[PDB]
Amino acid sequence: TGLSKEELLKVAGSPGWVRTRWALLLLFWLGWLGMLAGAVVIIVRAPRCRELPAQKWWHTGALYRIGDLQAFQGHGAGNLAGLKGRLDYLSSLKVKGLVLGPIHKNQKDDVAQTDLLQIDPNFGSKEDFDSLLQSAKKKSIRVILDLTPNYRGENSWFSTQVDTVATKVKDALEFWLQAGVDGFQVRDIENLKDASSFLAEWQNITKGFSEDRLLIAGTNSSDLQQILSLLESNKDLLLTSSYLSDSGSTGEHTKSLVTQYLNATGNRWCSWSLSQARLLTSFLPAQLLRLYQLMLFTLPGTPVFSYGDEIGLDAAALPGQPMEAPVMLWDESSFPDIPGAVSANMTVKGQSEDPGSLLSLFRRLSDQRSKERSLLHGDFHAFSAGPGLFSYIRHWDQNERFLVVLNFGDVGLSAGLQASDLPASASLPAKADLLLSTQPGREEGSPLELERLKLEPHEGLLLRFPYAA
Amino acid sequence: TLLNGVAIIVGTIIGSGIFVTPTGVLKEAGSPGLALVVWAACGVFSIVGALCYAELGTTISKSGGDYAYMLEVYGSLPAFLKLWIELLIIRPSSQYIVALVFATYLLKPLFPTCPVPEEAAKLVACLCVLLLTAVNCYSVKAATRVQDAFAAAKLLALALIILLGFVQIGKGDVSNLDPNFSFEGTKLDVGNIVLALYSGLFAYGGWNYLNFVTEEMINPYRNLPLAIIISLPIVTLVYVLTNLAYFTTLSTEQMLSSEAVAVDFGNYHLGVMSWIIPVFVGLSCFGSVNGSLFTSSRLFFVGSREGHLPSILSMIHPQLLTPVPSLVFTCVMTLLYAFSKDIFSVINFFSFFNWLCVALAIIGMIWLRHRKPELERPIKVNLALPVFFILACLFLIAVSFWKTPVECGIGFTIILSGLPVYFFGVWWKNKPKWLLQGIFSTTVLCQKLMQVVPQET
Ligand SMILES: CCCCCCCCCCCCCCCCCC(=O)OC[C@H](COP(=O)(O)O)OC(=O)CCCCCCCCCCCCCCCCC
Ligand SMILES: CCCCCCCCCCCCCCCCCC(=O)OC[C@H](COP(=O)(O)O)OC(=O)CCCCCCCCCCCCCCCCC
Ligand SMILES: *[C@@H]1O[C@H](CO)[C@@H](O[C@@H]2O[C@H](CO)[C@@H](O)[C@H](O)[C@H]2NC(C)=O)[C@H](O)[C@H]1NC(C)=O
Ligand SMILES: *[C@@H]1O[C@H](CO)[C@@H](O[C@@H]2O[C@H](CO)[C@@H](O)[C@H](O)[C@H]2NC(C)=O)[C@H](O)[C@H]1NC(C)=O
Ligand SMILES: *[C@@H]1O[C@H](CO)[C@@H](O[C@@H]2O[C@H](CO)[C@@H](O)[C@H](O)[C@H]2NC(C)=O)[C@H](O)[C@H]1NC(C)=O
Ligand SMILES: *[C@@H]1O[C@H](CO)[C@@H](O[C@@H]2O[C@H](CO)[C@@H](O)[C@H](O)[C@H]2NC(C)=O)[C@H](O)[C@H]1NC(C)=O
Ligand SMILES: N[C@@]1(C(=O)O)C[C@@H]2CC[C@H]1C2
Repeated sequence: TGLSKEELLKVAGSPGWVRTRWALLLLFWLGWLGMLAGAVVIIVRAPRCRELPAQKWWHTGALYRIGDLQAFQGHGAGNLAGLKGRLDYLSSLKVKGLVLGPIHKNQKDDVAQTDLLQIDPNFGSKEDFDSLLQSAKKKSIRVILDLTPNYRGENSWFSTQVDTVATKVKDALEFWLQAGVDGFQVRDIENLKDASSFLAEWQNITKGFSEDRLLIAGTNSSDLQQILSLLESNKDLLLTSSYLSDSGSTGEHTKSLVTQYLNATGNRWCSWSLSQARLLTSFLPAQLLRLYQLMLFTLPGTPVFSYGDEIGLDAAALPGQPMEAPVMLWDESSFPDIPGAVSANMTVKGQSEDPGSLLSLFRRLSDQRSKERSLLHGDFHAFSAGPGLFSYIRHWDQNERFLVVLNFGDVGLSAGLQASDLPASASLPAKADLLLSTQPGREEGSPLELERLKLEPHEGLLLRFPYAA
Repeated sequence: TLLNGVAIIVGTIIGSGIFVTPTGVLKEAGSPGLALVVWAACGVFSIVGALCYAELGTTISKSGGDYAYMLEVYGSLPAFLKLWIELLIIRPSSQYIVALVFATYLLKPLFPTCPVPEEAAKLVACLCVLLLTAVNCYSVKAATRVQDAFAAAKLLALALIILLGFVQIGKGDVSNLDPNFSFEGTKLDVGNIVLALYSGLFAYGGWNYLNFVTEEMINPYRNLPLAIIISLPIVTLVYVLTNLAYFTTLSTEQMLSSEAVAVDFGNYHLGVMSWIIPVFVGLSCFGSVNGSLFTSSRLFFVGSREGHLPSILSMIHPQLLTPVPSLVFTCVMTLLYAFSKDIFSVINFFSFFNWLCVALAIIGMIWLRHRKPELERPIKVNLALPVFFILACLFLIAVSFWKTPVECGIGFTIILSGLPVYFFGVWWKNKPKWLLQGIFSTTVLCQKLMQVVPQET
């Protein structure tokens, strides 16, 4: 033992070692408060947390317009009970709603013999319909009814007197919300007399029963001033149009479409879709379908899709078919009219396995859409880029920022990304990670470099870069 | 009898690993269905382990567990090797992590949805420690009572989360998430599965270095392993039922995202939410750092009396005894882990060398059954039941070479630096006589510095 003992120690340690052990201990507690109040400074100098902006259910994912039930399932199971079996597919797409209908009773073109309370027995009963709601709400897939009255003829709103047409719709809002539907959709309100007046009543009826219930209105318009007139007194109204239906195919023009639609509304919640009922393929060539999709999933708003827009359902590539309502192509036995007219890379079941297929692009975005707190409710800032580019940044406070670069031109271009106006929170690094690319043939994960960034003809990029300063 | 014997067995465990790990096992297993299997494999694997230290503790039974048993089998540089590891890898990093979770459960309720700045969650983990040794450097009769209140607040927060989780199924949306999505998937079986187990076994730590004391107080002689099968799955049951309270009320994305899983469960249920969930868990983590400083005194008395650990360590103050130079050396080596980066980089760094040292004592237990029988073992275990432990245990070590050798590499640097000072420590030829004056000069300098006298001799 190297011990100096206990009784012999008390003689050696006393003299002036009482003071310098009383004073050595005081430097501890003055060194503790210099670490106590040195940690109160950093928590006060630390900025804030931005509060979450009270999202409803239609803010957190896409929608899925299902127009014609007899063509969605097919022949034999075109009914409401057959719809109850497809929900395990729609949840794989992670849609948060279904625009369902119209399923009410329309004889043909009669104001007198069209009822909005009673469904058509081509489909089923309310007991089929009550089972459909309760089965879907187990999976948290909400159901929105389509209440366009004359859904079989020329004029959808019955060109004769209009208040009784409105009085049916005034009363059917009250009835079906008792049944448990979570919103409504009327369409073609360019054929409505004084259209912007009846919606604000129907908005107030829908808000007059709850506040998790929405209303969607359709139109065939593409003019900006025609749209904003319908959104004058209304603010919590979703409005699908054909504002993006014009082809353009140039990035500086599509940038002029979107940013003016945001600047006119300010910052309100949009609903990005090309058309009110039609598919994406009706307006686009097949090499742009992987390119509008990503843009639809990244722009601030609720993307609304029609059925078959995830598998690239074109009606023109399959003759002997109604353009208005196509035939869903689940597998090879989905088109019983002509044998052998369907290839293998053209079906749900065939594209459910390829990691490069167009349906595989859809589940990768609809995953990242309703999970990234940037993409849900982030602020939006597009900035200048090359001649055929549409480039923008979605960012919430300190979450994972994003960056989308799009190539609407058929020339292999470079980035040329200069920010020069983005705020202090949205300043860009030089190296930036990749998440995916539209055209295959990239290293999905390799941190790309923005000044050394080139593109292929018609290829879009979803980069992401973390919060830093 | 044993009904008071089970409760102190449960008291050693269920510290603060349960308030970290459900974001760690959920991160490395995908599904919440498979992540609950990990909490079932850890409960079984601790039954096998603690039942061997029930046996191995009662054969030799000198004092100072896991090191005297290392001594009585090896008794050389391997005994000093395990004292070198546990003083510099296991026991400091087992205390910095619990000190870090105390900091994040004060600052996360203040924000409430941002990442807490790392440079301000470290300087609260130091005040959780540097204040808490200064309690323990003062009187133990205060320090044992303060800890006695910190097993109530721990067990009250656990029992709250169960009934707050059980009613959520009963109120509405029974099995509201019910996900088993990566039950067939996200299982690399040599990668992400094992690092789920390094973390899932962190929440069960403590079955080894404290379970010795239960036996001699009730004098059950051989009735202790009857308690160890009754006690430990009941603890495993508690770790199951909190994960069900996390999975049903929260989602699989909120748990991946948050540093704090408990406060998201606290926000969902009520609006008080600042007197309950951070308070009753900020008192849980504040006791396990306190409960890890009583045991640091008991270890240096064992190491110094054999010749290791220079005698400045393990010396008591006269008035109000509290081994000052012991407790200073614990907190200094704990604060040097404030140069770390992230928690789960340290839990993977803790649990490598932890399950190495536990595997060495049981191999030493089983080589003491090949050679040297008739030592009057009072507990009969099966011939392959500790072997069933060891081949399961050595699996976890060797698969952590293919996965992250950046931590196992530098950890072998610090244990091959203990050898150098072994040969200068106890192998050394005492010839030069300047240092034998220099050691005596330094020892009287620190005793005059801290007012400590040797152990009663
Ligand atoms: C950090 C905490 C400070 C407060 C507590 C004071 C503790 C002082 C010692 C700290 C280290 C204690 C463990 C030492 C390792 C075990 C050795 C052993 O068991 O010996 C028994 C042996 C027997 O002691 P006895 O039983 O009392 O006779 O004690 C010694 O030999 C003391 C030897 C001290 C030096 C150890 C070797 C150091 C070599 C490298 C020196 C580098 C110095 C820095 C260079 C400049 C940098 C700027
Ligand atoms: C990042 C670092 C910042 C935070 C830590 C700063 C370092 C301070 C020391 C480490 C932590 C101290 C914990 C506080 C302990 C005091 C508790 C207490 O109140 O007890 C009353 C205790 C007894 O009171 P007394 O009746 O006055 O003796 O007071 C003391 O004995 C003095 C304690 C202060 C010691 C601090 C400095 C220690 C000097 C170490 C010199 C080692 C040189 C030789 C070995 C070197 C090997 C390399
Ligand atoms: C419903 O919209 C109207 C204006 O479009 C708002 O004001 C109501 O106007 C009608 C006139 O047709 C009155 O009969 C109502 O009494 C008015 N409502 C009042 C005074 O609360 C009205 O604010 C909207 N409803 C809600 C709930 O905001
Ligand atoms: C919406 O579709 C109609 C159908 O072609 C467009 O044309 C209008 O058709 C109705 C009767 O079918 C006429 O009374 C209108 O005069 C037509 N419009 C024009 C401008 O001639 C209609 O233009 C479309 N709406 C928009 C905004 O383009
Ligand atoms: C579009 O946003 C810009 C701000 O970025 C604003 O446009 C300004 O409009 C006024 C009046 O037309 C001009 O005097 C300014 O020079 C414009 N500024 C810029 C930068 O263009 C305005 O907020 C939005 N435009 C409109 C018509 O509301
Ligand atoms: C399924 O994939 C094959 C291979 O990519 C497609 O075959 C090519 O299609 C392009 C455009 O349709 C033609 O220009 C090529 O000549 C085709 N190659 C061969 C070898 O035939 C096929 O078209 C895809 N299926 C569909 C429906 O587009
Ligand atoms: N064994 C521990 C306890 O609670 O006692 C210590 C570290 C933190 C949690 C578990 C590991």
